Amino acid sequence: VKYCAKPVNVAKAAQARGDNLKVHFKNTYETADAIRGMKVARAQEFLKNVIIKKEIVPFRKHNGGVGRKAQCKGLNCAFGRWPVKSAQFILKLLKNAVDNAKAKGLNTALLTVSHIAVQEARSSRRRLYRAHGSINSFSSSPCHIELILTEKEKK
RNA sequence: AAUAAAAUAUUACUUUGGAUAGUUUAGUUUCCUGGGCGAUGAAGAACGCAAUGAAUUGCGAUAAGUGAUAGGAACAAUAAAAUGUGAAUAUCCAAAAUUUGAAUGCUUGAAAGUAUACUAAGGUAUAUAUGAUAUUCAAUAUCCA
Repeated sequence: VKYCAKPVNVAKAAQARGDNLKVHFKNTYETADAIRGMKVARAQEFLKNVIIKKEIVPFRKHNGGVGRKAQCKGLNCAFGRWPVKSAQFILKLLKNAVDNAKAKGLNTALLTVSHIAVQEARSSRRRLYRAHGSINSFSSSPCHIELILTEKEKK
């Protein structure tokens, strides 16, 4: 699976990617939307607070039946949740990209999460035995995640 | 009156999907030659056999192969051994061909078995109907001493 975009300067960027990750797309799509654009150090702090339910992930698009929370004030979204599994998966990719940046020799304190995209992946099927002799589909929703860190500079 | 979070629209890239294009060791039809099975056990079924095999292919206790005749230097995923004193490969040939199956000594269900005779174990023959010949008989059935 290729990357959605290429960095402007390959010498000052780092990349990490995960394919067919066993994590819900709709949860990880909203989590990756929250950390887009902030600094790597800030993003790691934000993702860690989400795990222990101290900062919200606003479910802006997929908000059907999602309950309201007190931390969703100011985000123009009345709904949010604390996806632990999806936050953990991104935390492992953010760490992996950072080690790639360090090998390149970049300055970790200057890196930001410039590009982060989530794509749908192939589903896996399972049986759900319903009434009157029926069987349904019990399908997973995996996803691919791509992460690109670039240094922030004045323009 | 204001927001663009959601929503909507266009393009580029990526993704799920497998359309489209290119292609064919596969099919369909017609035509030519034959139309060559079996008690000398067929077609079919079952089991087994490779140095590493489950299927498939080939084969039958001589097992992915034996002899003979052609054939001329390979096979390979990995080792071995053999090999111009003959490796692969080919066959209307020779030997060999497990349990069954018309199945045919008797039985057979998913049944393991078992009788007699001939030459302990092994191997042969013994089902039903039927033609010819040989031999042994039955019936005063017709004569007949």
